[PDB]
Amino acid sequence: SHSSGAA
Amino acid sequence: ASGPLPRDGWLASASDQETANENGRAANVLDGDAATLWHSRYSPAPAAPLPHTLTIDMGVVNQVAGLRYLPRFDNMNGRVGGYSIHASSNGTSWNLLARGTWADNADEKTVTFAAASARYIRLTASTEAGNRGPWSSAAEINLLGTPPKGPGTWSPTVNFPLVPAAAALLPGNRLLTWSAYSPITFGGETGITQSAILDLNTGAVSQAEVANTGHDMFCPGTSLLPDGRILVSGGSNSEKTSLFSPATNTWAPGPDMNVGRGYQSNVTTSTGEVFTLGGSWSGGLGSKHGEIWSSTGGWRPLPDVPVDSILTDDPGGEFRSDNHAWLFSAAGGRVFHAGPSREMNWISTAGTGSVTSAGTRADSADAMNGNAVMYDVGKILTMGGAPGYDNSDATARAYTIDINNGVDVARTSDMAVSRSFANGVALPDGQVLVVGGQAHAVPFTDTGARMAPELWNPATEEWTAMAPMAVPRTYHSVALLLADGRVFVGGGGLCGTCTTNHLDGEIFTPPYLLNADGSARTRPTIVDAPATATAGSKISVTTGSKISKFSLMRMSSVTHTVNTDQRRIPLTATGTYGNNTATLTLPADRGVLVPGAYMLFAMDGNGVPSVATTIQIS
Ligand SMILES: [Br-]
Ligand SMILES: [Ca+2]
Ligand SMILES: [Cl-]
Repeated sequence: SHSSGAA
Repeated sequence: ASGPLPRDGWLASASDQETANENGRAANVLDGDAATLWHSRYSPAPAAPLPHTLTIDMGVVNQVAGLRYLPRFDNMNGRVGGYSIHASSNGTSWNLLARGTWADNADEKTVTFAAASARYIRLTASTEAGNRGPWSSAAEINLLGTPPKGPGTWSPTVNFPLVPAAAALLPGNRLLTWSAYSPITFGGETGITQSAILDLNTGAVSQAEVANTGHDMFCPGTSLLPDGRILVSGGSNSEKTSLFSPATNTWAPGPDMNVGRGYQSNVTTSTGEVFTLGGSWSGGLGSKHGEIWSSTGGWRPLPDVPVDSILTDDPGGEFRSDNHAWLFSAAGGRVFHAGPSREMNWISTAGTGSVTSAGTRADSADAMNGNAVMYDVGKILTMGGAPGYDNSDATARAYTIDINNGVDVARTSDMAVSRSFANGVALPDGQVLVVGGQAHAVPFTDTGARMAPELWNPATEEWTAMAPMAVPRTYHSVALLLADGRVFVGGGGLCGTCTTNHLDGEIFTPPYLLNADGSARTRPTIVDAPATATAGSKISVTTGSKISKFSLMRMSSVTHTVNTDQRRIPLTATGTYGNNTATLTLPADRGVLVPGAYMLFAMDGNGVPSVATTIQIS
């Protein structure tokens, strides 16, 4: 998996 | 323990999902991103109650032996407690594979079970693990198991130095491909094309920049000429014509068209001329009336071949509606326009030309970016496409067209999956392969890619699913028949910094070349055949065993779903006196036997093709 993170 | 199945082409859907207060769309379970979720709908209030379901359509029948659920990492809300997992092959009848309760923690959860055939898997969330609210969420869902084994097999990927969005087969087992001024993007009118030739014997690739014809040949019309050259016109340099010579691997400038065009279709006619029609992608919008090229005269207009009757009802208007015509040379020298518009047409190219309605393609809708394949004399299979080029649900529908004595259209079996941006390939046994495309047509996306090709057999009118390929092949992909009876598939994307470029291909070996166990089947051989022949002549062919059936397969050029060159002419041989010698009678009608390079395949009584020889037919 990857993550774009939270904003 | 089983490993994860590839998720290319999967589509997720749900009983309910949140979009208002956050992006809780079902598709978010398939993106690989731990930070994007499916969330059950909670807004505007009142919130959707438990239970909630999430369905995955894999687009193929996999063996499924488990499911992995990755919860969100940011809070506990919506962690699934009670779950059920159901499977379906048809999407209508469902079998329970597993039921349980997951613990209330952030760990990825794995459920395993005996392998089950399935195209669809549904997760039902029956409780929230901490009874916190009427919610279900999931960051990622993976399915464990194994892909189907056959029919047919795929090579490993073949590296290319560009996205091969156009291709043409050359004699001597080589494949020409090209992109645009760049290996990975397009734009402007800069007069340069990147090309790459794959040697199918050795795997070597030869890259060359083509600048000497002042032509960026992205988005063109293409066709093969009687003498073996490839004529490419229009595209990014919308007025230009360039000619490729396989003998020297060089291009030469041709004469400009009268009106610039791109995304048109070009077709070689019975006289060795090239007719063109449509193509508002470049050179201006609309009025892309017919023109015809000759070697001695260049391009001349056909005043009585207006574009009007081929236009679809594309919502994008003129830019799209004249694109990618399904054009075929017909017996006697006309051109048949089979679609994608509902209305079909007969076109004459003699004199000022003519256009006559051929009626509609039965009750088909417009089928832009669908395929049309000539699998026998005067016999066309059409399949897939969508009413719009852009943002349009594709169809699974397929229709046959017989143009031997008039025009007889019939709906045939649906494909197992809808497709737009697929490619059609005529095989020498008379079957037609469809490969790639996607469910919902959106240029430059791999979403909903169709990973399993299907093979249509005219004797049954059924589609059989093939083993799936590895790489999605959507807008800007190609596929074509090779002289060994295999099929090259490649390309997709050409969108620069986008993430969906595919600088590669894969070669499919169709079922007719394999033993049951997937090893190569023994095949017949051609020992001797003439390198050239003329329409209407008899030829004598020597094989390594007694063969009565042969197929002449015209060699192809293909781009943007369009291949006006391929066609199968099956011939029955008459045995003669020698060591498996036989006589074949070539049709005299050059509207059927369009002059150009053909692959001659010997077909044994088991339907196994030889490697073809090349015959240049005049
Ligand atoms: Br290279
Ligand atoms: Ca996600
Ligand atoms: Cl050659």
